Amino acid sequence: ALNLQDKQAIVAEVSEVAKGALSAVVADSRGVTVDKMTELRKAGREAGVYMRVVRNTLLRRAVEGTPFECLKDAFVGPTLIAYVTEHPGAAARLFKEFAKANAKFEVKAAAFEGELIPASQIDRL
Amino acid sequence: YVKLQVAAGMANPSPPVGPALGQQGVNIMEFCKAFNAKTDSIEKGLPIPVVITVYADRSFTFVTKTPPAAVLLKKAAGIKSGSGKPNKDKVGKISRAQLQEIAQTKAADMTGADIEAMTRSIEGTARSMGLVVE
Amino acid sequence: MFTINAEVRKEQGKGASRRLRAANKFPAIIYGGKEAPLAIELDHDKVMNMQAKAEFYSEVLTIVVDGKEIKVKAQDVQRHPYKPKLQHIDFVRA
Amino acid sequence: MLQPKRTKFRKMHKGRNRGLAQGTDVSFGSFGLKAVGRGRLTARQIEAARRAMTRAVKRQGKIWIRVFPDKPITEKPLAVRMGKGKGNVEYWVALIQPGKVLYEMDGVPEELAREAFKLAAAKLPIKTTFVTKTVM
Amino acid sequence: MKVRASVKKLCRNCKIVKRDGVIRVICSAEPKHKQRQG
RNA sequence: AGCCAGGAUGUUGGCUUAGAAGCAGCCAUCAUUUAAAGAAAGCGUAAUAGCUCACUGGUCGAGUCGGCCUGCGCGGAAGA
Ligand SMILES: [Mg+2]
Ligand SMILES: [Mg+2]
Ligand SMILES: [Mg+2]
Ligand SMILES: [Mg+2]
Ligand SMILES: [Mg+2]
Ligand SMILES: [Zn+2]
Repeated sequence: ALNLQDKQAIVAEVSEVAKGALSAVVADSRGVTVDKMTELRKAGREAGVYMRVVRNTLLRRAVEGTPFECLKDAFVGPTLIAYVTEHPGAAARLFKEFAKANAKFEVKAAAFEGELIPASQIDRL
Repeated sequence: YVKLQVAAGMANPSPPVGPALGQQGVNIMEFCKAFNAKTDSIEKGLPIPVVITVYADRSFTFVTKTPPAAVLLKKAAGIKSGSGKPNKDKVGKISRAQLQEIAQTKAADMTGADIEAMTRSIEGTARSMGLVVE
Repeated sequence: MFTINAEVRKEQGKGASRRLRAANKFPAIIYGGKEAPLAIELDHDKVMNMQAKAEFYSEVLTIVVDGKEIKVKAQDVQRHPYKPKLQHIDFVRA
Repeated sequence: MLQPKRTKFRKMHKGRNRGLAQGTDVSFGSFGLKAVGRGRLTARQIEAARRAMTRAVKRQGKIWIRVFPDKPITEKPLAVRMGKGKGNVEYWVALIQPGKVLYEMDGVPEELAREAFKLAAAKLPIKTTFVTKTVM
Repeated sequence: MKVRASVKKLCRNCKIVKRDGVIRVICSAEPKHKQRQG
């Protein structure tokens, strides 16, 4: 398991790619094999995107590091984060075609401009 | 949805192929001759993994993969048999140009980010059969 | 830096010591240097957890007796024959 | 099997086994089997236990046996009256008092040693414990 | 039902349960593993 | 602790064997994507498939894990 020092290092890692990423979408990752998700790590590394599955009370303290503070209620339920550090968008298009093609999970509520974009309206990004 | 490793220009023996892919509802000779006509380009004496994708209507589509890191470092180290005791005994040498060639073949087959990732995984199948990287 | 707490012993010998050990303390001694040797008692548990670390043997400790710190080093230890316990300890003033 | 090559005397007084042990400490290996109970070990028993812990380590590391069966023991056969002389020497024993260290070992992990001395202990008549070497 | 003075857990699935002042070993996996002390 | 999800790639690692494909045996036991996934802990196949385990994310919501020293008990304990 993870030491307190580990979790500290990881709040620092996700906070450091947080302050540096333009668009961040939070989704449900559940019901998916490591095959299809290694495929969203290939289409994630190819789209300039940072793909992570991180603890929710760890993402509360990593998101408290601004301006993602409106996502703390999308942290109840399984949580995977796509940070596009290079480009905005290219996460919210890829997660909806991944979620429509696999017919699994959600892609629930995202973050851009310092704001939360709801499930139906991330069609902006 | 069965996976095989079958010699390059060869198919239809009873113990290796017929039972293992044919008890799943799949044509034996259609697969045999379409796989020996697709893999007639693979070098002689290389088993090539073929992933047989079988459907509820018994007609299939197969993805022929590239010859294994094990078998491609068997042919590129010049060897026949890898080490029966790996990294204890060293049976041949594959230069890093052949690790990047076998990991461009396996770049067609892998999960690697960069040719560094795939050449380090074929580095691992180079140390797993005892073959030195030189 | 390990800190041991101790009182001077008012009696001596087999009886005093066996009583002391029944009561879950044990006797020790501090000698060396210029002064006269000092007979003290210790709380068994405390010192058994302190000597649980090898540092205890190679380091200068501080023994507080009557509010007074003497700086010592571990010199020698008698242990009970089969039990995990401490029979007695020599400290040399360091 | 252990037994003195040659002795000054052939037979010996019964003796009493009293007091505590000398050599209660681990002078060689990292680990030890200490004797908590009190009694004689026959040579045969020493043999068995040694063979067990040797089995356990898969013939790794190194073992010492810190007890030797020097005292001769005597027995009269069946259907024999009293007196008529001292009995013949059947076997050897070592007299063990609580605190002694019979077996030492090193060149092996802690866990493995705990298990080895356990399996060796099963073949011994005296209640025994596991000790670790201490600095000083 | 092996019946003896020494009873253990002979796999991960074994369970030590005392019924009526008797120590027992109940297994999910293995009927050979059922043990009663006595 | 229990419930939901995953437990992948090179790969069927080499050797060997009619077959060894994590899972007869011998040896290496690396690296990738990774939240996590051992060249796999047990069951399984002719060899495969398959069922779980190690490990992780979700849910839950406050204690919990196993050693030590001891006090008194339990089994061990069948006869005219
Ligand atoms: Mg007296
Ligand atoms: Mg003596
Ligand atoms: Mg839990
Ligand atoms: Mg009784
Ligand atoms: Mg009866
Ligand atoms: Zn069982």
